[PDB]
Amino acid sequence: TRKTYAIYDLLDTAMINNSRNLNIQLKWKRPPENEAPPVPFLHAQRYVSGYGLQKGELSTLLYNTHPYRAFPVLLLDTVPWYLRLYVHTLTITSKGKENKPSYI
Amino acid sequence: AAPLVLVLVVAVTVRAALFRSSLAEFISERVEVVSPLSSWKRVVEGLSLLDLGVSPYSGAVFHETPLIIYLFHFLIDYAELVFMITDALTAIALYFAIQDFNKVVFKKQKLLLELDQYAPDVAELIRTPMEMRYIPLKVALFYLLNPYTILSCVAKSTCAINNTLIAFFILTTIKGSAFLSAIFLALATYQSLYPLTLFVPGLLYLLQRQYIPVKMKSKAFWIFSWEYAMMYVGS
Ligand SMILES: CC(C)CCC[C@@H](C)[C@H]1CC[C@H]2[C@@H]3CC=C4C[C@@H](OC(=O)CCC(=O)O)CC[C@]4(C)[C@H]3CC[C@]12C
Ligand SMILES: CC(C)CCC[C@@H](C)[C@H]1CC[C@H]2[C@@H]3CC=C4C[C@@H](O)CC[C@]4(C)[C@H]3CC[C@]12C
Ligand SMILES: CC(C)CCC[C@@H](C)[C@H]1CC[C@H]2[C@@H]3CC=C4C[C@@H](O)CC[C@]4(C)[C@H]3CC[C@]12C
Ligand SMILES: *[C@@H]1O[C@H](CO)[C@@H](O)[C@H](O)[C@H]1NC(C)=O
Repeated sequence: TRKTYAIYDLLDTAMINNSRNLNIQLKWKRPPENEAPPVPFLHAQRYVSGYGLQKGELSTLLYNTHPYRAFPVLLLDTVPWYLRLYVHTLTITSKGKENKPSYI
Repeated sequence: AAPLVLVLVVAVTVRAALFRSSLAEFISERVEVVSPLSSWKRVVEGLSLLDLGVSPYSGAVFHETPLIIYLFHFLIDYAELVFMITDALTAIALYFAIQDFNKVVFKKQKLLLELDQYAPDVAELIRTPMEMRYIPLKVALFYLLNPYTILSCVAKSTCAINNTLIAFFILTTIKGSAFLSAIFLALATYQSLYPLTLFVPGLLYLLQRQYIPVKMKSKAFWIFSWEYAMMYVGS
């Protein structure tokens, strides 16, 4: 994205001298609902499913908010030994259909 | 004849009815019914690990023998039929073994009578043919209609196959074949370790059937014992 920055050069003696210091001020409030920037193209969440003290499930949600482009992601998970995992129960679903990973 | 078939039909019907209900998933996860060495979910986990290129024994979840892997590799689709077949098999083996044993018992008890080694007033302790008629059918019914066995069957626990192997060991022993007896005892020891303790009773029964005396200064006893032990260990 094209971004504009204001630069304060502290080595310039026009900016900072012995007789005058620097205090920068900035006016900003939460913008109205309209004119707010769009959400990023990628974000994710993680949670635990079930109840009790015997069995459960670990779930992750991945979002693609781009209008027309698909892109790949690489996912890394580490789990302690006490939570024993069953790999024949692993499922990946997009839009109600099964998604087959290229590498695992 | 008809009673045994009727018992089998009722047992199979109850198992088939319970396989289709909404309690199968609840039953399959009881800690009283499955173990780290019996669960069906560990079977499917090991089979999946083999298809991911990982050794099934490189983790901490799968503790089954390779023969189970082979069998269920070829029969994963027909799983629910296998357990019904195995339960019927163990029931039938017990039935026929008990028939033969009762014959031996009555014949042995009858032989003592003429050697008059029993006390004068001991009657109503004597076995009679009318009371031993329905013992085998009962034995089959007690195995098949026990709630423990039905629970084990619906959960698809591996313990059923072990029970079948033990029952076949008993059947082959009472029928008098030592080679098959040693084979089945070896297959039972391969699956679980503890059945090796049943070596002594079967050897004693075989020796008694041969009419060989059991003494420290006997020759037939030692030869028979050596042959039986060699067959078992080789198996
Ligand atoms: C006790 C430990 C070493 C375990 C191994 C058992 C051995 C002590 C067994 C194996 C073979 C046995 C022998 C097999 C045959 C005989 C012959 C038996 O006598 C006869 O056969 C005589 C025949 C007759 O004249 O009627 C006397 C015992 C003896 C020496 C047995 C003594 C006990 C032996 C050595
Ligand atoms: C073939 C495999 C898969 C299963 C075998 C099961 C059937 C065929 C076996 C199991 C137990 C067997 C029985 C065991 C004992 C006896 C007593 C004997 O005096 C006559 C045969 C008879 C009656 C056998 C007939 C065959 C039998 C019923
Ligand atoms: C794989 C499963 C189905 C087992 C099949 C039957 C097995 C147990 C059979 C196949 C070959 C058999 C062996 C063949 C030869 C001998 C030598 C003999 O002096 C003692 C028995 C012994 C050692 C047999 C024991 C039983 C045995 C191992
Ligand atoms: C910084 O100090 C110098 C020297 O006193 C002075 O000339 C200058 O004006 C000061 N800062 C400003 C206002 O540029």
